[PDB]
Order: sequence, then structure tokens, then C-alpha cells
Amino acid sequence: CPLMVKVLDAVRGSPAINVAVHVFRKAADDTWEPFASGKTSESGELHGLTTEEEFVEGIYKVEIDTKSYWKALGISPFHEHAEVVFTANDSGPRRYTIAALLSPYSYSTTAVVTNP
Amino acid sequence: CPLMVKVLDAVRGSPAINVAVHVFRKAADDTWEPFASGKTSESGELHGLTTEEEFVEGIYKVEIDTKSYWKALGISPFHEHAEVVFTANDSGPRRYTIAALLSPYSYSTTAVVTN
Amino acid sequence: CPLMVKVLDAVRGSPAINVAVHVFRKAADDTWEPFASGKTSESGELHGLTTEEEFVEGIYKVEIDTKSYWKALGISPFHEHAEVVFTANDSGPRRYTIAALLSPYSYSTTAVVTN
Amino acid sequence: CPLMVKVLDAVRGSPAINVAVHVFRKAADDTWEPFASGKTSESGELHGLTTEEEFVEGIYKVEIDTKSYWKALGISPFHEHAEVVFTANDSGPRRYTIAALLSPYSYSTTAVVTNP
Ligand SMILES: COc1cc(C(=O)c2ccc(C)cc2)cc([N+](=O)[O-])c1O
Ligand SMILES: COc1cc(C(=O)c2ccc(C)cc2)cc([N+](=O)[O-])c1O
Repeated sequence: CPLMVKVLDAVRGSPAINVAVHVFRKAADDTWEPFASGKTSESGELHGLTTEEEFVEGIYKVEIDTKSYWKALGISPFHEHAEVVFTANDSGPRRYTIAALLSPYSYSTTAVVTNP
Repeated sequence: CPLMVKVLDAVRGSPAINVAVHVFRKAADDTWEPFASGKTSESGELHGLTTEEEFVEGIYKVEIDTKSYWKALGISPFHEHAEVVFTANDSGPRRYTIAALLSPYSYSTTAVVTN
Repeated sequence: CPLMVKVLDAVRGSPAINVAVHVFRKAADDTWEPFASGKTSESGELHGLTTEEEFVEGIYKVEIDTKSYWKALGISPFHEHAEVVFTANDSGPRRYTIAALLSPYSYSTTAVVTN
Repeated sequence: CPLMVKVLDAVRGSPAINVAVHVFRKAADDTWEPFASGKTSESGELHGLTTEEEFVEGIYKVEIDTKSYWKALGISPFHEHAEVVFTANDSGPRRYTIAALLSPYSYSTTAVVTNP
């Protein structure tokens, strides 16, 4: 599993469950092509987005649907979504965890990149 | 000044100076229309982006060119840029500060919205 | 003003107003000696804590009374308080801003140190 | 394992390995009594600090030795250590993960609290 997304809720001190995530990859014509999508589990984690074969070098955008998350909980937040945009696999295959910590008016994101 | 952007460097403990910032407004066709731009000052702040007259309700994107900032310091960063996407609302308070705190493999953003 | 403390609320997107802040200096016997204190203003800022003459090199602790802040808002928080412990150094730049960004179960802190 | 500590490095995009952690508990006389200590593993995690029986209700301080971490890597950081101070188990036993994200002049900490 070369791309994993983990989301935490800083208000409740819990995993952020059922957060929708959409991943895009920049195509040859410079548009954002849909690449993979899913939702976080009870642990706040989203596994199984892609495969080693499919996750080639490119520029990827991970869009974490934070507004949809807060509004499903009945809260009006500030951001539409969090966007994490990065070049992947340009020195060979790596494993990427994109972690996000959410509050209604703030979020932080970090990447943990490992070499198998 | 209804919109201000402030950028900070978590590695050196300093304002992030001379960082390019581009603001876009979402158009009716869902594309991003250039709206305003500038570079952060010696304080890490970018003032004067827009006016109350121009800054109507809608969805805006603030793009912060973090990659060039880190590379000009000789540091290899993870992200292409940082993006902050939000709705401007007239029911809320009138002044928006979008603050960003930068590290090579991480960034955070908060909104401080006041009258 | 060699030391300023700024506190922000990540839940409401606002300055954190009327937050108690206590600063201590580490004494020769390793205890914490009261040094300065105050409450954040309407801007979330606390100015005037000390002077260049009083703020000598050494280890300081800034304690931010986050628990009372959240409870006054009717919110149950995780931490007793936030603590920031650091060394003041004359080799560095002269002005220290300790900024804190608060959520009920999380907080972050950065130092912005400038001339 | 009712108390776990996880530390990440925001400069390198990696777990923060070999970070020393000291846990204290406020005693009846209001002093900080040493409670447990350890160091983060190759995954950035520290398991095995305490037991369900030993981890009674109280006020705990988790001291993450961030300066020692950065100085062992040859970097001069701003903070002496990160301190996370919280009441535990006052509504019955819970499981606590204290997560920290480190940069030389900044850190963030979050708690993930679950009910077995
Ligand atoms: C990256 O892995 C994790 C991160 C965190 C964080 O709290 C967090 C902090 C800052 C950011 C930006 C993101 C995550 C907590 C858990 N955990 O409870 O297992 C993790 O596994
Ligand atoms: C030095 O002056 C400021 C510092 C910062 C921060 O350090 C901050 C932390 C987390 C984040 C995400 C952003 C910035 C914030 C504001 N501000 O918001 O007004 C300041 O005016």
C-alpha cells in the first residue's frame, strides 16, 4: 500500500471517521485526472487507494473533504477542503502516508515518506 | 484590507519572507480566475491584496509557493505549493487573516476572522 | 518588548481573548520563579510582559491557561494548560513572539524570533 | 497499552526515532513524581510505558525531549522539551495516544483518547 491517508479530529480527540478523500494526478495536458478515492475507516485511516504498479511517478493532489466532514456533524467550518499536492516516486517507488489534523478553522498536514 | 496572508517558517523561527502568494476566485464555470497576488514582506505578511468592494462572497483559493521558498534556502521540500480554499461570507466578521506555518514536510493553516 | 505571547482559537477562527498567561524563570535550584503574567487582549496578544533589562539569558517557561479558556466557552478540553519552555539567548535575534494555536484536544506552538 | 506516545519529524517527513520521553504523575504533595520513561522506536512509537493497573486516575505530564533529539542530530532548536499535561482516567479507564509533530522552532501535539 504505497499511498495511505490518516485523519484526526482535534476537537474530539479521536480519529476522523468517514472522511471522503479524492486523489488526482496531473495529466499530460496539465489537467487534474481522477486517480483514486475512498473514505476513512473507524481508525481514521484510508488504505487500498492504489497499487505499486498503478502509482507511477507524477504530481498528485490529495483532496480531503473537510467541509463535508464537519457539515455531516452539523458544524459550519471555514475551509472547503484540504489539498495536499506533491511529486511522488521521482527517485523510485516510495510509500507515502498523508496525515491531517482537523479543526473547524484550521488544519495541519504532514507526510511520512518511507523507502521499501 | 479584508484579506491578509501571513506566512511563518517553523525551521528557522522567523517570518517567511519573499514568498509568492496567488489568490484566485472560483468562476461560474468552476475554473479558477486570477484575483490578486504578491510576495510576503519582511514581516511575513502580505497586505493590500484586495478591497472591500472587490472581495464579494464566493469561493477563493490562496496558493502559497512553498516549494520555491524552501529551494531558495537549499532545502528539498515535499509539497508543490500550499493551497487554502474557503468561502467568503458576509454574515461572518469582515476581516480575514489566512496564516500558514511552514516546514519542509508539513504545513498548517488557520483563519483568524474578525471585525 | 523582548517577549510577546499571541494565542489563537482554531475552533472559532478568532483570537483567544482573556487567556491567562504566566511566565517563570528557572532559578539556580531548578525551581520555577514567577517572572511576569497577564491576560491576552482582544487581539489575542499579551504585550508588556518584561523589559530588555529584566529579560536576561536563561530558561523560561510560558504557561497558558487553556483549560479555563475552553471551560468558559462551555467546552471540555484535554490539557490542564499549555507549556512552552525555551532558552533566551543573546546571540540570537532580540524579539521573541511565542504563538499558540488552540483546539480542545490539540495545540501547537511556534517561536518567531526577530530583530 | 493504555498510554502510547508517537513522534514525527516535519523536516525529514519521517518518524522521529530515539526520542526520549519521561512521564510524571502529580503526587499528593503536588510534586511531579517520576512515573515511566522510554524512547521512541524506529516507527516513532513508544509502547509499554505502563499497565492498566498502574495507570490510575491522576494528572500526568508527558515530557518529550525534543532538544536532546535535535541536538543528537546536530541541530540547535528553540524549545527545551514539549510538555503535555492532562488528567487521565477520571471517567474510568481510557487509552491515550499522545502524538507530537516536531520542527526546530515549532511543535504540535494532539491526543487520541479511546474507550475500550
Ligand atoms: C501520522 O500518523 C499519526 C498522526 C497523528 C497525529 O496526531 C497527527 C498530528 C499532526 C498532523 C498533521 C497529522 C497527524 C496521530 C496518529 N495516531 O493516533 O496513530 C498517527 O498515527
Ligand atoms: C508572529 O505572529 C503570528 C504568528 C502566527 C503563528 O505562529 C501561527 C501558528 C500556526 C498557524 C497555522 C499559523 C500561524 C500566527 C499569527 N496570526 O495568526 O496572527 C501571527 O500574527
